[PDB]
Amino acid sequence: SVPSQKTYQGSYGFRLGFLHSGTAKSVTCTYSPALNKLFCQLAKTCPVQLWVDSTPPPGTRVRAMAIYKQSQHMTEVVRRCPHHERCSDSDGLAPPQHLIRVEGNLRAEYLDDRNTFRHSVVVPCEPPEVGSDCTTIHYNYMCYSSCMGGMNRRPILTIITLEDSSGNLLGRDSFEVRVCACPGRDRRTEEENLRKK
Ligand SMILES: CCN(CC)C1CCN(Cc2cc(C#CCO)cc(I)c2O)CC1
Ligand SMILES: [Zn+2]
Repeated sequence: SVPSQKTYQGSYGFRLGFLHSGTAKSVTCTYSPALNKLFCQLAKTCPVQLWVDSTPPPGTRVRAMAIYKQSQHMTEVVRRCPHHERCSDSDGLAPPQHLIRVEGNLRAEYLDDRNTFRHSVVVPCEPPEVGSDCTTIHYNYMCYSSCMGGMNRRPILTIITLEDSSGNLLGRDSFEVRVCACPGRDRRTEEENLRKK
């Protein structure tokens, strides 16, 4: 079973947004619009914006899940490697096996799907802070793309779904992720490769 990755704005005009963080060697998280790909360091804060055209109902939630991008792997559950799942870096809420965490939200819930065994983290959808136009969720990715016995150099996608209180689909967006030591350099490289290709 592979979760859908079809972009779907839905009734509320749901879509993601990303900051413009640049590609300096020191940058810890940076998004490439050309590649639709986020590059980030291990366990560092990744701001992801939520934008809507109209207010979803109270009880709406926002779920994040990782899948493998490549066809021959998409069927395999994305999880932390055998080292990182045992390094006791728990925040008290996230299971140690989960790749994706939400940082600094006490209402975050972590799901191990009883049928697909896939992991996800879900939070309530909330309106922007006074003065802002969108809401920001802070994600952490808790393994490197290169982790042996884990992602093992396989590219992943994060799928973000807007859900009603029952879990029914209201909206969907997605982006590729590379968790790496030097996001700035890697983004610059992959953008250059694309331009040549
Ligand atoms: C520019 C003026 N229009 C856009 C055309 C509105 C701006 C105000 N927002 C309110 C709003 C509510 C929720 C929520 C919730 C749970 O009930 C989540 C988000 I992100 C959010 O932006 C709605 C859109
Ligand atoms: Zn790992």
